Amino acid sequence: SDPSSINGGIVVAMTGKDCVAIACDLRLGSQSLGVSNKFEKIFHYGHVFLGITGLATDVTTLNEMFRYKTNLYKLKEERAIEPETFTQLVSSSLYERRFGPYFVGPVVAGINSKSGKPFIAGFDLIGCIDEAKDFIVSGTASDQLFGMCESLYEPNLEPEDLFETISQALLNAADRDALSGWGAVVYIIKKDEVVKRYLKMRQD
Amino acid sequence: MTDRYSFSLTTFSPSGKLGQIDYALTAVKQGVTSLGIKATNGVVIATEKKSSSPLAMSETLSKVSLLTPDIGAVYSGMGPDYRVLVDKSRKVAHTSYKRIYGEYPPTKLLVSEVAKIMQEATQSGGVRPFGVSLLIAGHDEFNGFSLYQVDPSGSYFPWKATAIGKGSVAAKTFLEKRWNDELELEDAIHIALLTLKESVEGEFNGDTIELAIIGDENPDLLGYTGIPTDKGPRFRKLTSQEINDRLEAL
Amino acid sequence: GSRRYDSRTTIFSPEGRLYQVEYALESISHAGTAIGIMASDGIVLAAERKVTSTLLEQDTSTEKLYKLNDKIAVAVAGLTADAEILINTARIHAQNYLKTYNEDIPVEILVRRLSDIKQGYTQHGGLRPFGVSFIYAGYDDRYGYQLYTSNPSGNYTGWKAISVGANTSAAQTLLQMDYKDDMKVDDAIELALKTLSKTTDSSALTYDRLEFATIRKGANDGEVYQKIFKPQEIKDILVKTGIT
Amino acid sequence: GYDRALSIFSPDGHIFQVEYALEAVKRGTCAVGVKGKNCVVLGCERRSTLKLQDTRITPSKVSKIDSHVVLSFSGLNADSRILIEKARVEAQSHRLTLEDPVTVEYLTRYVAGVQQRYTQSGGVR
Amino acid sequence: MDIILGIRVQDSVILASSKAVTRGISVLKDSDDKTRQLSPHTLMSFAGEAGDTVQFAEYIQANIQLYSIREDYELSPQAVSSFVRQELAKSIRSRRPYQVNVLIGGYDKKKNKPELYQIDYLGTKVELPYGAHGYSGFYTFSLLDHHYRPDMTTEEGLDLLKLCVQELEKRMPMDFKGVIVKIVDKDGIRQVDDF
Amino acid sequence: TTIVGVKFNNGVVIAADTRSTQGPIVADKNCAKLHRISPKIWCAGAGTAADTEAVTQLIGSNIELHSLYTSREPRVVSALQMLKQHLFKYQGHIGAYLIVAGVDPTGSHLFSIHAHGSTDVGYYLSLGSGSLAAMAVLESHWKQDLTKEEAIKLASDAIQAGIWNDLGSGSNVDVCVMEIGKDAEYLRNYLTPNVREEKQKSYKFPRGTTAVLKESIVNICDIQEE
Amino acid sequence: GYDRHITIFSPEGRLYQVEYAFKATNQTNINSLAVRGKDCTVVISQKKVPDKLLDPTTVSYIFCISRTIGMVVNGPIPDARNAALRAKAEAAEFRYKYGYDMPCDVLAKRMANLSQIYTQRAYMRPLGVILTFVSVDEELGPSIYKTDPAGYYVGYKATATGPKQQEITTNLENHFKKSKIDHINEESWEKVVEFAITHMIDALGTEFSKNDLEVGVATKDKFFTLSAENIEERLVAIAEQ
Amino acid sequence: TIMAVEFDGGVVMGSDSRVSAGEAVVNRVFDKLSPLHERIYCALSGSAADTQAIADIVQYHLELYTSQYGTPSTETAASVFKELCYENKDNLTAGIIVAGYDDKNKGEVYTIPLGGSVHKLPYAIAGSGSTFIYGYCDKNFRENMSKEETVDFIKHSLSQAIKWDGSSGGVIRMVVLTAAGVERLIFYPDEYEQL
Amino acid sequence: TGYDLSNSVFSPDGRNFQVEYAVKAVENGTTSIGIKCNDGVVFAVEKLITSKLLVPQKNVKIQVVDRHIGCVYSGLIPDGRHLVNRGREEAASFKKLYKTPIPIPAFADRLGQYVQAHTLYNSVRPFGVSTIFGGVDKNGAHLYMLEPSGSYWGYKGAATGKGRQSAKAELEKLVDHHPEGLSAREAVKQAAKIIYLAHEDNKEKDFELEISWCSLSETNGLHKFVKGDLLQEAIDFAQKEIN
Ligand SMILES: *C(=O)[C@H]1NC[C@@](C)(O)[C@](O)([C@H](CC2CCCCC2)NC(=O)[C@H](CCCC)NC(=O)[C@@H]2CC(F)(F)CN2C(=O)[C@H](C)NC(=O)CN=[N+]=N)O[C@@H]1C
Ligand SMILES: [Cl-]
Ligand SMILES: [Cl-]
Ligand SMILES: [Mg+2]
Ligand SMILES: [Mg+2]
Ligand SMILES: [Mg+2]
Repeated sequence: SDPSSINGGIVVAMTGKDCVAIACDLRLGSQSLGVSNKFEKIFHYGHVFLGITGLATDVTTLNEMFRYKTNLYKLKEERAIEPETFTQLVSSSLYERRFGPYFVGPVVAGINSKSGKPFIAGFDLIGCIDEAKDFIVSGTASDQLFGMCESLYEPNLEPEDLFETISQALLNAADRDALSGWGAVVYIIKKDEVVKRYLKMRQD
Repeated sequence: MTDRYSFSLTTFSPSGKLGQIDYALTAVKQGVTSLGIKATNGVVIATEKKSSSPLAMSETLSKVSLLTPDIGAVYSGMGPDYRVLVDKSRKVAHTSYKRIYGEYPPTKLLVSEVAKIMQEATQSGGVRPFGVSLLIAGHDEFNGFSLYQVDPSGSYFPWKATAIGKGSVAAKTFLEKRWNDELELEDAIHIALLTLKESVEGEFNGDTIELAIIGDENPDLLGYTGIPTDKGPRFRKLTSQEINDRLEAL
Repeated sequence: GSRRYDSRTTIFSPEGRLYQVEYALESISHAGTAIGIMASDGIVLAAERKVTSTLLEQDTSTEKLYKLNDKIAVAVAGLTADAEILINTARIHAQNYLKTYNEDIPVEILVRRLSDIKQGYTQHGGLRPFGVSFIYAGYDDRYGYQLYTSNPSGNYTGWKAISVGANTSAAQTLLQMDYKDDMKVDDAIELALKTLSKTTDSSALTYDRLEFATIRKGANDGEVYQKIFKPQEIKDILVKTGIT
Repeated sequence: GYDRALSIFSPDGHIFQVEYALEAVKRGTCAVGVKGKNCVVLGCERRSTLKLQDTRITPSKVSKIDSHVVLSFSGLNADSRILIEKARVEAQSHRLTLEDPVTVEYLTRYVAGVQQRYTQSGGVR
Repeated sequence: MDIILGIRVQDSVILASSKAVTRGISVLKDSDDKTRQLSPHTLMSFAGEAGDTVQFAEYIQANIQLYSIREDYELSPQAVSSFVRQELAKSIRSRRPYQVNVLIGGYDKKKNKPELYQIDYLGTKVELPYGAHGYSGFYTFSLLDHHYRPDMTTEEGLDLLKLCVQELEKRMPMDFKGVIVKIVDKDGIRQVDDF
Repeated sequence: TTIVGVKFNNGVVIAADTRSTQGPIVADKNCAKLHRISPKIWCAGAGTAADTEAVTQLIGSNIELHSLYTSREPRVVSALQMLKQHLFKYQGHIGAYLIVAGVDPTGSHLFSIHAHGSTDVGYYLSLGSGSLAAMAVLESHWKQDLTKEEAIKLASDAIQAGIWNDLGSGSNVDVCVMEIGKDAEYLRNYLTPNVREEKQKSYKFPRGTTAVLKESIVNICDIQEE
Repeated sequence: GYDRHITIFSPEGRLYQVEYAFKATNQTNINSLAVRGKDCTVVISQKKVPDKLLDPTTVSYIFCISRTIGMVVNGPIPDARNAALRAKAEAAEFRYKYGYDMPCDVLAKRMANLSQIYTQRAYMRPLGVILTFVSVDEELGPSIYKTDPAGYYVGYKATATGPKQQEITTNLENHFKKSKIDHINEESWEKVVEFAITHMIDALGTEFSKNDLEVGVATKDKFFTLSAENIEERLVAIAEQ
Repeated sequence: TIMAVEFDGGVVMGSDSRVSAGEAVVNRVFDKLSPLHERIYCALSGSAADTQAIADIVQYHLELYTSQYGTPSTETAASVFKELCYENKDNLTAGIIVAGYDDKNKGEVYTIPLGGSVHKLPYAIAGSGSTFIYGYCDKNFRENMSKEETVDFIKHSLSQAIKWDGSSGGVIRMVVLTAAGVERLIFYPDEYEQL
Repeated sequence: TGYDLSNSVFSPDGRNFQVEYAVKAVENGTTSIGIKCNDGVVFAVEKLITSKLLVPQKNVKIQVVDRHIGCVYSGLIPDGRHLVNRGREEAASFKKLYKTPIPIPAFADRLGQYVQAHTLYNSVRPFGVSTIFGGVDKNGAHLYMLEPSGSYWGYKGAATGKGRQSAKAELEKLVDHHPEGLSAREAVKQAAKIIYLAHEDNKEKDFELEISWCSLSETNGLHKFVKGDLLQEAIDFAQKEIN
């Protein structure tokens, strides 16, 4: 009944020293029933990464919508949208449906191509922006993700340390939610190279 | 009643001309001279404040207008047409850009939107084209300093320097001699004032000349302090006094 | 009432021609020449900017060659501002088809749509047609490389090599003479510039008067690249071919 | 909306816009249809004033409306697409509501209806 | 309603769909085909509210058949599924949403690969080696998790489905009056007339 | 949320706590509630965070355009009027509660606005979960003829009351001082009285600690030439 | 030659309908004049009652738009009244929407843009009127803003409109070329009206009785017109020096 | 707590100063008397939003009327309120008293309760506080009282209503509408509580 | 030329010839008048008897607006009825919102702006009537005359249609010979005289006099038709002055 917890799943993002990480579980359920082990929740438009939790139809629709919007942005601006600007585009786009919202918990992560500054941001379903320095969490195991992150996280982590921290924050958060897990992906993002890792986690 | 003019008032003549756009360009030719010079570190746009009466306070007529904090426009031709275009231009920078992306549009895209409004007036039912040519100077973080010209047709082009209206043909030839790619802003102001002297008949002082620059950020013109990344507008209208100081080194 | 001032932009001549279409075509014949040449390993677009200045900023200037998506570009002949209205509409069909089917639009579908819009302005509405002709250079996985043209009438046709704008008669005759089916993109580039070089109303063809773009599978492996050539690159390709 | 009566009568009972439309069809490339005992053959001229064309991707003169009905034409090609699209849609609409493909007479009668409507609607030629 | 299964094997996709149509305390029909050919290499099975099921099935069919005539070309299963999903995702925020769940089984003639898509009435799409809508999944998913292999032949695929129907005839409360089984391969769509 | 506004001899000051919350959880420990409608007109918001942020930006935009069309510094009464007619039209469904404060040609102003479209004038105001805590301090310590220094103290003390005694409020004190004939000065993290102490332990792990199934490289770049 | 009937460009780049609207302006054969004092803005107009059957009290071309803004119209009354009713609506709407009194210059701009539309839109004719707006604005002080059928507007130290404007304009220029200030250096409005009427007398070479004039005065909050008796007091003063 | 009383020299309007949200006092010094014209006031009771939105509109309607037809009659101001309050009765919680001084009819008081009916009365009381003073007002009102008498009658009345009503308090503001113009009176706790 | 073929087109003179042609339709009509008296207004019109088949006193031309306003016109009768129908809507909408019956100056500008609106577009024809109307409001008696252009003014006396010059002379005399003012009962007689005198320019067909009046004393500030004895007494006084 509560649309934000029919399909289940989680996204987390973190800033480090001249890098960011964004990670998500792979589950898609219909409540108790697991349906898919391959439902990725992290998409990318140029160098800007978007994670989306909540009702899966809306996850898909918003990804299709932001691909559309960033494609036209690039044809008219003759450059790739930057994380700060995309964040405003997500917030605008969600607030347009104020009285019929997309049941989603979006998370933006990426490095500014001109300032080299690592950037993350989260949103409620009507586009209120949360621009924490440290970390952003979203999904059915948000409570848990807040607990893991707030204890595990320290600033200015190197990409290979940050990978460990965000992986351990997601894994241990997911093992304590019935509607998350079933696999996980972590993106380590530097100014001009992006490593994608699939995690070994329990399949229950 | 009802606007029963649902058909184009601009149509192709057998010669393949669009009469109403050509005639619009004629009205722009009659208009007072305005020019734009692009430096390495700024852009200058200038025009003559042709005062209709001496009783008239020419200060209360803005021929040079701020569109965004980093973009200004000047014109030649029909002042009323220009005024309502500045209104629509300022509002479209908000509705079709700033309210979506949370930043002011880059010069080429705001120009693009002004261009679109002018095109629609050559094809929409029951209207004539706009009788103006705009010079739009601007700065954005990814394109640097730019200068564009916009014609009644909707066509727009980027210039290093140019002039429109009355004494354009002569003024363009004068800029071609003086313009190099190393010019500092002050050098481009000094040339803008020379170029404008040729087309003016009567007085030539800070009360008959309107001149704005797109240069460095003006924190003193922001209105508030406490956000480092907000450094103030790049657009600045020069004062009567500021123009007159530069006319003594002329 | 109003009727007194209505041109009637969508009527037939006694001969069965559409006035406004024929006159818009006349308009396009005075616009800078645009050439499309299709090779086995890509498509060349080449177009001449109309009597420019020395003070026109050429490196931030686009009057002739527009990107529709990552696979398709157009060359414009006619009213730039009219062309920008259609390009923005075509750009949105391309992004609607990609949202609906999760596949990049086949070139001939986009071209049919822009041609159908144009056709509309010639049968209803009472408005003037768009004074614009397009060369569509595109790649999709059904027909490979495709060159199209559309004109105010909203009619479209496919081509191995084609010209629009000024002196097409003169340009068509030179292309008809030196085109061959087994031609390659480098050979096509050279053909494109030699054509403009002779059909130009200017004294000499120089970089500052040209816009140039190649759609190549000259992209690393089974994918397609669009190259909108920079001023300096046009200047290099003018020396290579030996026209300056 | 543009309401103007473009197809009107003339003092000698002629609708000139309809007659000038027939003149556009006279100008069109030739089209022929010959029905045999157990077949119909559509034949279409291709003016050879256009060479360096691409015959793979150029719109072919014969259009499939459904799997059993085709439409060839003379006149403005740009006009013919609108009629073909309207016929192809009605063809699927008929299958969906009658659980049967259109008859050739039904499809013809539909397209002819569409052509008639554009002779006494304001704003349209 | 209630029983639509799909299994993608090596070189085909197999859709199995219940023959029962039950209104109230009567089984009105025991031979119902809960499927529509969208194109020669794409089959769609459907289950959900009375009326909505067929109105949605036939509507999608008519659109795909229109696309096929207009382009004289057959859309990929991926393209058809994306079209279908977006229709549902649009419906879910309508005055009266289409209450219909579909499996889309297609052979992609370009990639020479069978594909199964599972989409729910919200417009929730996933590509699966095997899928089911409603209660069936509660039995058949864990069953297939054990017995499935990617490189199974169509004959093995059919034996694996027989296992699924038997398990459902044992442990489901309602009598779904057997399944109609259809194979989507490189040669198109054919019905298995003995199951 | 705890927001206050306090008028003084030559202007108006506005203050807010820096905590944003999803239910009982803290999302943003150093959030900024102090928003700018025009250069010299600031407001602060409680209720639906999105709703207050949308409504500030929409009225900020329309005020910027009005200021350009009229060639005048914008007035607070204008921001006030626009806000109240928008919120009233939407019948409370736009959950925006704002203290609006500015300096303009007419002088210094202080207004509140509630989601239904009611407005309020005064020399001191409070809003949010923390409003009763703030108003206790304001009612105890407010006098006529406050100086700039006294009004900032009184504003921050009123936010502090909220930080300590209200669970809905916490972290830092943000201030903005709008004085007549002067630029607005926005003192982001004015007071910083809730810094987390050093943790007993680093939880930096040893590399290799996580089990990986598959690595790969992702192309963020556009398709390359040649 | 239908580019003379509607508001489309002639080959010379001209709108003939705007030009013929300007001519409509002088049809009433009245001259108006506006000057600024220290605290006040004074507008005087010729009042001509040809018919004895008319009730003279109703014959006016001066309108009270809001409490602070007065408007005098040079043109035919039906168009003048159309402009008056629109300016009243707009100065009322502005106050409701933005919580302060519409400034003189802003309403000038707003009436100007409306006029600009009749010049670009074909189904709408230009209004055959020149609108002179006067106030004591709370930001700008004594203010004069004038709109015409072209959609032009500008601010004025002083201004004159009507058949003999060139003579009133020049008479006024001469006086400011002497004083070397942008206004009538006078503490009371009664003496700014006396200056207004005196300088219209010297410029039209005509004397006036109380029923030959119309006078509006705009002070810091209130714009009022004078009675015949109020003007007679002002005429007597003039004569006595 | 709000009332208007028509006396010899003109009319007097009086109110408390309390805005409450539940049992919390949001503002203890609000001004509930709002000018519609120069010598036409309203006293507002009900929703803070609903009364303000209405009063703003009536201001605008009379400003427009003044521009066109000069000074409107107190009756005309009452009619504008009635028209709004009657046509929007399903979404308004607003009880209004309208008091005015012209030179022809002199002091007039109109009351507009929830329905949007209009009642011309020698005096009107309204708001939550009024219930407690129907007895006191009825036994103490006379026609043709002086300014000093009418201000006193209203001071005492609202004094009682504040004492007994939790939804009323603060200062008692009044507005005196005579030929001479508008006079603003304030009375503080210390002055009225000891009555 | 061609400037007179389309309404709302300025000639090079700065004139709107379609409006000036409407005035001709007006000048072609029967004579109607207005006389402002001490506490009220009196309307009167010439009704040409085309045939003995016209039922006397039946084809009434003077129309009431609300209960206090008289309207009479000359020109195209249907155009006038269309203008009164609008007037009734304006007077109904003003009473609805403001409670008070519409003041006469306010009513006049409601007609003014409406007629004026019919000179703004080529899609409408101007009105083919000059209209004479007025009554008693809170500020006393007002008489107005309104022209196809939208032009209107206050009048001591008004006249339009074929006999207007004649009537205007007879009115001009009364204004000069009654500075202290006329009484409503006096104005009813004079009205009859000025219609009989203005009938000289229509002297072909014999006519049927029609008077109406609003007077604070004589009708309580309500519009009433003059009927029976008071009409006969006026027709008598009128017949005596021409002989
Ligand atoms: C005398 O009889 C007075 N008694 C009090 C009264 C309530 O009857 C009232 O009408 C006052 C005075 C208003 C003040 C504004 C100008 C018009 C007169 N009415 C209120 O104070 C009003 C009462 C609501 C129920 C009658 N209060 C509010 O509207 C307050 C204002 C607000 F902002 F805070 C919001 N609010 C609410 O009531 C809303 C609905 N909030 C809540 O219910 C919960 N809290 N929140 N947010 O004066 C009489 C004349
Ligand atoms: Cl509220
Ligand atoms: Cl405007
Ligand atoms: Mg789990
Ligand atoms: Mg499990
Ligand atoms: Mg599903």
